[PDB]
Amino acid sequence: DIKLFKKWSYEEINIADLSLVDCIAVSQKACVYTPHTAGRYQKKRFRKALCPIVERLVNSMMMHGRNNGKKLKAIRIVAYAFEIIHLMTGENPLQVFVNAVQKGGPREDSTRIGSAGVVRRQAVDVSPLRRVNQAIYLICTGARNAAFRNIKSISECLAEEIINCANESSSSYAIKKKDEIERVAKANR
Amino acid sequence: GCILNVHPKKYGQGSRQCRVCSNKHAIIRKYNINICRQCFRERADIIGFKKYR
Amino acid sequence: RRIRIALTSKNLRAIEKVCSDIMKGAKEKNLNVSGPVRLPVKTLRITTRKSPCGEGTNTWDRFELRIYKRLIDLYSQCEVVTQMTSINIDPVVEVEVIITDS
Amino acid sequence: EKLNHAVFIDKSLHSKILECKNMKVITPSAIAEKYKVNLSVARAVINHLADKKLIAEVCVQSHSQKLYTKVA
Amino acid sequence: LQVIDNNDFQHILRILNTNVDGKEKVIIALTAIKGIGKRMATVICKQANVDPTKRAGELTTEEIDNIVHIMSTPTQFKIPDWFLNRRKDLKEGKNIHVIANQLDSYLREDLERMKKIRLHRGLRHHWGLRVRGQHTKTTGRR
Amino acid sequence: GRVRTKTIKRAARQIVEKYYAKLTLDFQINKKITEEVAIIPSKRMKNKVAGFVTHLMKRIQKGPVRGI
Amino acid sequence: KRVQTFGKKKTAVAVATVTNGKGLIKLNGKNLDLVEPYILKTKVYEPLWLIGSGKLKNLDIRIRVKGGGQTSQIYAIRQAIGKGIISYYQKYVDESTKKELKDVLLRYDRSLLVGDTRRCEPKKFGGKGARARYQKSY
Amino acid sequence: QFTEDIGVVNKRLLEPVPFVKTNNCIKDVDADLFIRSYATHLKLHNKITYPKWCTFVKTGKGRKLAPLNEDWYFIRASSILRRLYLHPDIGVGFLRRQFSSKQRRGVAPNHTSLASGKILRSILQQLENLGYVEQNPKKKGRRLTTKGENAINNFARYINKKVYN
RNA sequence: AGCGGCGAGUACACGUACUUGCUAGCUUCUUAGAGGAACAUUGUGUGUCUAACACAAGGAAGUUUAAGGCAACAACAGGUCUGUGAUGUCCUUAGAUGAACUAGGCUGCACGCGUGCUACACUGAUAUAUAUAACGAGUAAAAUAUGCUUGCAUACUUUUCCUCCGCCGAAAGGCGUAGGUAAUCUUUAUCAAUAUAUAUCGUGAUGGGGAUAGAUUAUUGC
Ligand SMILES: [Mg+2]
Ligand SMILES: [Mg+2]
Ligand SMILES: [Mg+2]
Ligand SMILES: [Mg+2]
Ligand SMILES: [Mg+2]
Ligand SMILES: [Mg+2]
Ligand SMILES: [Mg+2]
Ligand SMILES: [Mg+2]
Ligand SMILES: [Mg+2]
Ligand SMILES: [Mg+2]
Ligand SMILES: [Zn+2]
Repeated sequence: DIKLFKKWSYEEINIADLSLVDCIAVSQKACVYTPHTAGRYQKKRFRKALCPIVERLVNSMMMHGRNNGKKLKAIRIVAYAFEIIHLMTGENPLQVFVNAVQKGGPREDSTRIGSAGVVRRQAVDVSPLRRVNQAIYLICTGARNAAFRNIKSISECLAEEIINCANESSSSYAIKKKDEIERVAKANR
Repeated sequence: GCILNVHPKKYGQGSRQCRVCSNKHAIIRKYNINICRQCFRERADIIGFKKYR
Repeated sequence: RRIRIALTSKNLRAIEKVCSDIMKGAKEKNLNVSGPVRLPVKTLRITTRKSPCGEGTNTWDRFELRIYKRLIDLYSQCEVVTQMTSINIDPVVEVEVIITDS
Repeated sequence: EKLNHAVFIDKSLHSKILECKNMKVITPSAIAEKYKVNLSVARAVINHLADKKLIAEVCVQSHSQKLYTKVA
Repeated sequence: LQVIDNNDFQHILRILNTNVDGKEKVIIALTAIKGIGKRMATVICKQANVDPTKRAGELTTEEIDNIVHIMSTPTQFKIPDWFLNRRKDLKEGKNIHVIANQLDSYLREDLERMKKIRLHRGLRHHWGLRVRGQHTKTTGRR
Repeated sequence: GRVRTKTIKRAARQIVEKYYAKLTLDFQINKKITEEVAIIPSKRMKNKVAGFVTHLMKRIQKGPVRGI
Repeated sequence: KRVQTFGKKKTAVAVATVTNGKGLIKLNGKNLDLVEPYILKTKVYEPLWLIGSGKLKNLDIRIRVKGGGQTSQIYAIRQAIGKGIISYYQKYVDESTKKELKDVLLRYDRSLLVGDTRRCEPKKFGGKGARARYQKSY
Repeated sequence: QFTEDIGVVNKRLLEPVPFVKTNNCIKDVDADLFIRSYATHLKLHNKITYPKWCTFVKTGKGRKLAPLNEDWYFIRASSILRRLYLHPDIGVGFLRRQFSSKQRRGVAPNHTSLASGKILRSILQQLENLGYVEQNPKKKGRRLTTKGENAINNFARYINKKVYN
């Protein structure tokens, strides 16, 4: 009987990837009315994976110095953004944000390895926790730079970024950055 | 006449001086210590000040 | 009646001992006394620099001088109480006996 | 690359700005983009359309975000 | 919904001498005159009984004439003394509020008067240096 | 790290070497014995010596201990 | 009849008095509905929603707050309310029912009954904060 | 008894609550709703006047712009009446600290500032003539009379009835 | 220092808010003395199964629980004789390098370097309103009351430090009188600003930014 923001349920949402299922949390302890919990998530290596997924999003909107510590303002920005996503393409706003997280991170990268003294840009694989961190980071910066010196407000840009990311369209900052990483990795190995 | 020590010195640096040296620089005045900082750090223990952290 | 005894000292070592002696000594004379009242402890702070010269990494030391105070109230006569004070109280605790007549 | 938004409503533009009422999402940024009007004007037309109940509030408004929608 | 026609709205005005006074709101538009601040424009706009919630492009002729008479000799209105420039005027001993061109004529004369007298401050205006006691060793470097 | 200096290990081996009968496999019980048997000004090292003594006993059950 | 429990945060202290009554709840002499930051009002209402309206009809609660700021004061009030209802049951109702309620609040989260130990760190000379040092130039 | 209408009432004042309420004093009504609603009442019934001079002054040092509401005099005064209920014996120095804001000093760092006193004094003097506040013969400051306290309390109960009923 | 208890009130309810006199008991809140608590405790895993490490449970707390204080042999021709009635040599000692008094300078501006403050805006500026901290500090001279023709009597009085409140003034400030040598008063169930709510501006070196300049006023001080 608990809703997010008192309006949306997350009692029928699924991941449908089977790789990120254990890494993003919409479950017993992560069900909260509001995304403000004063938890201690950076004391062990993997406790970051138990934070509610929407609270990780609001923790990233407070960036570039001018907005450090303004947590309540970030909650408001995300709350109104989830309303727009519902108004157009009528669906569960949190289900859309889950789809964006599953499509916004690269599945492989490249790194410098000096195996035989010779160094190459040989490719590697990405772990599920690294994929989730990248998706949250790439979405926020895309919205943040879109709204600088623009008529559209910060919340409208965020809603448009999330919809486009989950639709695999190459008009989002996240998808075209993901493809630039994977193109190089394919070239190198 | 006489013009020896006729400039008013009711305030400023020349009004007061170290209780011990007679030096006129870096005087502690909080709680009326009236001691220059170099002298005070030497005698700080016997006065009652202690270092804890 | 309603005589007040106040104690002040830089030394916590001695001031609790003297505060103990008065409470026990007054109990023998079968007097009704109010237990010690420990007022908040205050500290005097001075933060000067080392190095009488000017060079070097600027380092500082933090000095502290902390003061203690107690407070005992009781119902008795003045002359017996005032001679009860001069019982060889060690001379780091100065005693002020004040009549809170109103 | 300068914007040249109009700062009032012409006789010709008067009839055209009212169709906006039939919009999925209604916000000053979207009104100003479709009709090339100011943002101070876009707030004026929303307040006019809202008082006569041609436009339905989607949720509780804020002083920084004022989305609406068509009545149906 | 206000539906004013284009032919009634005019884009460039001429309020005082040599001013343009474009398509802004009345408070901000009057700040293009050379001695009208944001504080003074708001007061002058109120003593003229004009609405602050409209653009300067739909101001009737009488409103423009009324405002000009207020900027001139603002003491017969209720504008007090401490809202004025030139509070002693050094020449007639009276309180006046300069504006536009006049303003420029007053600034030029002040510099030459304390230059012919060889005053220290006017002597530094001639050398093109700072006059208010700045250090001028690391800043102002061009 | 939590490595025990020789001050702790010297004293703890003497307690086992001299009062073997009284000591058991409970930390609290072995703690009270150490309080009156030895002389330790601070309680923090009183706890650590007793904790080591209890650890010594568990090793005895598997056989002899080199150095005791 | 009457108990007194407290909740704490950084420097905020909230003391709740729980008695038998008719259902009122008040803070500093006003209703709970005048707690200022509106977006944080759900925090205060969480414990009341979990236990339900059934078990709370016959109680009155009074709370006083002192010290801290916007966020710390709100969190201390949550802790004061949650602990107070638990302790009232221990003293005047069977405690097997108390265990059931304490299970309910725990399955949502801790910190409804357990205080937080985090506290501000002192600063040291040679820098602006506890860790940040003045910029070196070479 | 009161026929006047209440100012605009936003939503989120109408959400259900999990406890029970009371409405007897002003400690039971929303602070912002009362101040705006009561401010119109003083203006309409002509209980105080807006000093002419106040038409061209700012409220404090750190503002550098005028209040731009032309009803600030009444709105500020009505909030003073609510404050005197919360603190009985209050002077002018207290109210200068209450209406403070930060002042931007050019390229120098910001500080806190202090409000002007003549505005605060003139409002307190007018209310004494209306018989709502009195200057205590005992200790200090000036508090609410019985007439003043009753008038404030009665309006608050009216406001709540207009919202929830 | 608090919470209660007994009255008296002003208001409204099928008991709540506040004001005011008196004053059973108690220590949750406040202050401060003495004690307890954590040892890798218990499981699983790694390890020469030794010294020891990792994960889980319980627990307020398990990176020695967090931050500091003190600091071993020895060195540097490191800085300080401009802190010292600490001090060795040399110089000066009545036309003084001693002690003062009057006026200037240490800040002087074609340039280079280091630590910083304010910004380049809408996650903003302006205006109003609401809610909300912790460590501190405070009392021999000049001046004030009354005359002799600022000079010398008389009071060694209230004066000086933080200043409530009342009145005047656009403001900065001025005038008159309380309290305090202080958990007692300033003043802190609050002495702040980020925050929050509503409205105006609207992508335009603009309502961003506030350097450089002109005129006027009041305090500190010979
Ligand atoms: Mg420089
Ligand atoms: Mg910092
Ligand atoms: Mg303000
Ligand atoms: Mg206690
Ligand atoms: Mg020396
Ligand atoms: Mg000289
Ligand atoms: Mg210099
Ligand atoms: Mg430095
Ligand atoms: Mg500006
Ligand atoms: Mg500009
Ligand atoms: Zn000295």
